[PDB]
Amino acid sequence: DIVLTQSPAIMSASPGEKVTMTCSASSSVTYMYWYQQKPGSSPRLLIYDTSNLASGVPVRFSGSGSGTSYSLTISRMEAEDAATFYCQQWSSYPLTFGAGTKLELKRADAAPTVSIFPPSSEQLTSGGASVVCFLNNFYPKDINVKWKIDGSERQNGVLNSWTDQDSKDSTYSMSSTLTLTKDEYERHNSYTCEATHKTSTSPIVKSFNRNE
Amino acid sequence: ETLNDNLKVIEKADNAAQVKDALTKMRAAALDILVGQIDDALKLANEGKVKEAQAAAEQ
Amino acid sequence: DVQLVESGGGLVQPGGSRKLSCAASGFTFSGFGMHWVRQAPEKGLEWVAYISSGSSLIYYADTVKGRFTISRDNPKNTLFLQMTSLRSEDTAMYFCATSLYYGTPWFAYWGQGTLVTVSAAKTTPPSVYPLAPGCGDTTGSSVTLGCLVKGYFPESVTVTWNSGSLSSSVHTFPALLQSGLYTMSSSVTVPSSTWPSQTVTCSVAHPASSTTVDKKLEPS
Amino acid sequence: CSQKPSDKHLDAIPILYYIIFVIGFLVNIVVVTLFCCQKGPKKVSSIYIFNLAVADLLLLATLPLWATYYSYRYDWLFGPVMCKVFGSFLTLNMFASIFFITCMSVDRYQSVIYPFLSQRRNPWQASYIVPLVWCMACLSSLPTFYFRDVRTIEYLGVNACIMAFPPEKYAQWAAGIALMKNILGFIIPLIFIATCYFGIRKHLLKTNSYGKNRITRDQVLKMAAAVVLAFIICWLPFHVLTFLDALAWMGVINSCEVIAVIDLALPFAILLGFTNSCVNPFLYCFVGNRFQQKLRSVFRVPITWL
Amino acid sequence: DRVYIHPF
Repeated sequence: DIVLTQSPAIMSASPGEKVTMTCSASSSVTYMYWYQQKPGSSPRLLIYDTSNLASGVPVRFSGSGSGTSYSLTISRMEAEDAATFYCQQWSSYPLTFGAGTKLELKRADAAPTVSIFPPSSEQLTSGGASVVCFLNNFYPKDINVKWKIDGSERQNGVLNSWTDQDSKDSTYSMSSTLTLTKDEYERHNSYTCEATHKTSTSPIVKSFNRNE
Repeated sequence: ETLNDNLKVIEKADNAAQVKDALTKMRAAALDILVGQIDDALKLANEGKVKEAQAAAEQ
Repeated sequence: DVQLVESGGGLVQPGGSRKLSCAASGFTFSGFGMHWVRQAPEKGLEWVAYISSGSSLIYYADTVKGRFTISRDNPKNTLFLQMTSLRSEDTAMYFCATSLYYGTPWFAYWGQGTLVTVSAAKTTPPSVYPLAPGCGDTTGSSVTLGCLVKGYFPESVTVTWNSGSLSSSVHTFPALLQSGLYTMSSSVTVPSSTWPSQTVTCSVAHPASSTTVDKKLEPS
Repeated sequence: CSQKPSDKHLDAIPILYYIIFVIGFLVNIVVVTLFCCQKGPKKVSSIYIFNLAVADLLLLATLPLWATYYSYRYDWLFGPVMCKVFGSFLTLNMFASIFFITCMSVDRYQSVIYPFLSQRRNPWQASYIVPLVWCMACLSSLPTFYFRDVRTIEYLGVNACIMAFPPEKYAQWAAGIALMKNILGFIIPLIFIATCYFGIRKHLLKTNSYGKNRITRDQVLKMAAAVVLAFIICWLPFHVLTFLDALAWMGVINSCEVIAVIDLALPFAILLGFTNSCVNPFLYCFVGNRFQQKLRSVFRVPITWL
Repeated sequence: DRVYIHPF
């Protein structure tokens, strides 16, 4: 019945910086535990009994706190440390977890690479036509996407999906799928995908036309 | 060796004021990055969070 | 070297039953307590239940208490979790985790996990659409290709780019639920040597429907 | 220091418990069989040997339970009533064994000072002493009878068979009982056995100074000294550990390392006391020159039956 | 907190 609120939800941290996240409980809690979970893998115990470094955890990690306030601290931020961090309390069963804290590795800003893909022929014969636009390898996550059919903006019928920070180059990617009916697709020439990003004052444009 | 004895103190500290006395001794020994960490652990001893100040001074 | 392996996941209609199992090796099993802990899709962790070594002390989460039953088979090194009257909120990835220390309330050694989905929806295999650059697109020092996965259920399809790249630069975009079916896509950046000179295929594997669809990504 | 302690030792504890169990459960069984139906009773010291062997037998009969308890790492399966019964039973047989060692040393002393006391020695007086010793052991096991219960330890997530003192004043109680265990379990018996050994050695040393008398006398002296040495060897570590534990409950010593060493070594020392209970039959019954001939007779019993 | 978990 003890609620754990972590702060902050998201935070960027360059390599070498000191990272500090907090975990607050509604009541007095006996012990606090800290786990790191990377996307796709199981969690790993970082800190047990609120200040005790778990076996195998690097010296950079350090837990602290008492009463209703606890904290996890990394002395020197490193690339492998970028993951989501959870706190779990024990005062009496049942056990409760925290909401989590996403520690993102701050990278140099990078312009997205845009590549537009017209609908496949199989899908066209299926009855619908979805134009795909891949905006890959950029930073930060913030990016706006607009679709222009013959110059006119299209807002209805677009699904965008962002990825998590790629562990290779610390960049993000996003797919933007504009699904249309075959009949509406059959009566327009130029399909355009524009992506406005922090890295450029002018939007990055990738368009095509069915003439080619 | 004086820093080792004051590091014993926090594990064997009776209350917050003993932690404060040991951390001030370490601060004087340092004057004779560590200074900033001790100045923060001294804050934690002054707040009254005895167990958390012990954990901070162990670090 | 400790290893925990969960199994028994799958798709269950709301209100069904399902017994998850956890096999342990690399340690004396009948000396420590084991916990079941689940994690909702795209959400955080949640403790479910806990059982001691000789199964004398059992704790359940309030959202789980009364409906589930955790049990133990020490001679066979197995941890069971019988789930009854499943709900939509129970859809999650379940782990067996132990502190490997007297059964204390933390988790040092985590299992691999098993997925349990609670939905009366059918198990639809995916529709796989290739995404290659059309005519009029110039080829630079690298080429990006795509595989669009459309209209499948339940979750967890894996788009493997086995031929030509093998995870050179792969971006697997998470699935989005539209009209009751999932849609995702996988982009892969490969040097100009491997395409279109060589064969690059995307294999969409849907284990929930036990299907595998390969697309060869021919140029247009 | 403040880090959590080790658990490496618990792998070896149950096996050792079983070893001691089978050894003592064989030896003590041999003693009790030679005494029970096979003729050999009607002597006071012999009755004492029999009662001591029964106390050690029923004592080590509980060793499988503790080996299972340490195997499941303090998770108690058999229930709270079983924890009560077998804890108080264990303590009762410890006190019966130790009190019987003291009573046999007193019997040897009062038989050495008084050479004209026959072997019957008013056997009904022993028929009154034996219930008196058992009742004293029961009364001394009353604390273990009142506090040995099953309690839920949440931090271990374990239903453990512990001493369930009032948690408000738990530590105090612990200290107290520890000191009682030292006094009624080691201090007073150690004083009795030591004084008895010293007196017996003195009288013997006067009586039989010359010749073969000196040889046999030195042998018996080494026997009494061996009694005291066995008791000391197999009970000093446990009671030193319980005394340091009592000091910790008081708060005099609070060092993490010392208390971790106390809890680490305590099951081994408990096992050491049990090994005393296992060793006593070698020391008291198997020493008589009639024993080996009786053993050869028992060994040839089924051959003559053929 | 801490208890006497041992049989004797």
